[PDB]
Amino acid sequence: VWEDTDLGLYKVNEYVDVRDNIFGAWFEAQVVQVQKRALSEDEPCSSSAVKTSEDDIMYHVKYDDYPEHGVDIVKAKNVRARARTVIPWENLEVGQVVMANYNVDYPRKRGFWYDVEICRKRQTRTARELYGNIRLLNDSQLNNCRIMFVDEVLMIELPKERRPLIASPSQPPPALRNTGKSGP
Repeated sequence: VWEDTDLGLYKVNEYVDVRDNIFGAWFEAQVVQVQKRALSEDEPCSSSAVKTSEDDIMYHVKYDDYPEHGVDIVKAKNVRARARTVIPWENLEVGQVVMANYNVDYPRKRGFWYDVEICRKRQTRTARELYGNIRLLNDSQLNNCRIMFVDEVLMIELPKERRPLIASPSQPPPALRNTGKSGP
């Protein structure tokens, strides 16, 4: 399809979280170079250009465990902007998609961050329960499950806004999660 918008969903030198393929686990990354779907070389156009869907934009990203492998290109559906703004109980709204630390693999250690749709909120002076639809790896969705804690929860930022969340000049974010798998 013909399109004028050269700008992708995320900007260059942005901190972004990329989701995995075989388990679906969110590993954090840093994009150095963004490549949007081919844009028209001027054909029946005048004004008004729109963002492109999440299939055809490649982000050259460096994985937290794989900076030695340089960068790898990822389709826009496999990446979402790294959570900076954490939305607490005070600004909590039903339907917002957030990530939370869930250790399904070994409940002793920090597992992986998975995305979850916030379904319910119960905040009283005596009890604070937060419920959401947890996406399981075995192709299952556990609706109204107990959300771990707000400091394990980060609010996943929107792509359609065309995010300009840039890392400091010559300084990518050193701060990370605890993510990985190592056998005794």
